[PDB]
Amino acid sequence: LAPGASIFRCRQCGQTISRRDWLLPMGGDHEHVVFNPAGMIFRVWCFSLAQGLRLIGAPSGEFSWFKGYDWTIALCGQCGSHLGWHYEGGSQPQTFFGLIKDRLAEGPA
Ligand SMILES: O=C1CC[C@@H](Nc2ccccc2)C(=O)N1
Ligand SMILES: [Zn+2]
Repeated sequence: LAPGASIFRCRQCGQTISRRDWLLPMGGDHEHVVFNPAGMIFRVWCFSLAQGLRLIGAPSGEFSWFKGYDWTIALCGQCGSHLGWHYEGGSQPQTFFGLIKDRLAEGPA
C-alpha cells in the first residue's frame, strides 16, 4: 500500500529513470564502489533496466569495472546530468545499467 521507495528519478530534474524492482545483484551485490582514472569515486547501483537516459558515443572496453562488458556514458535524457553507464557485449546478462546512487532520488510510483 502506497510504497514511497518504488521509482528512481533524476535528482536534478525529476526524469523517470528506474525502479527498486529492477535492481540487479551483479557479483552477488547491487552496490559496487569504483573509481575512474581521474580518481573520482562512485557508489554504483546495477539495474537490469532503465529509461529516460541518453547513451552518448560508442561502447569502450577501456578500464571497464565489469569484466567482459563495454560501457557507454548514460546522461539524463532531460537535463544532461551524468547518471552513469550502460554496459553491453557481455554474458548473463548481456546488458545492464550502472547508475550513480547519489544522482537519483527514490520515491512513490
Ligand atoms: O566501467 C567504467 C566506466 C567509466 C570509466 N571512466 C573512464 C573515464 C575516463 C577514461 C576512461 C574511463 C571507468 O573507469 N570504468
Ligand atoms: Zn535530469
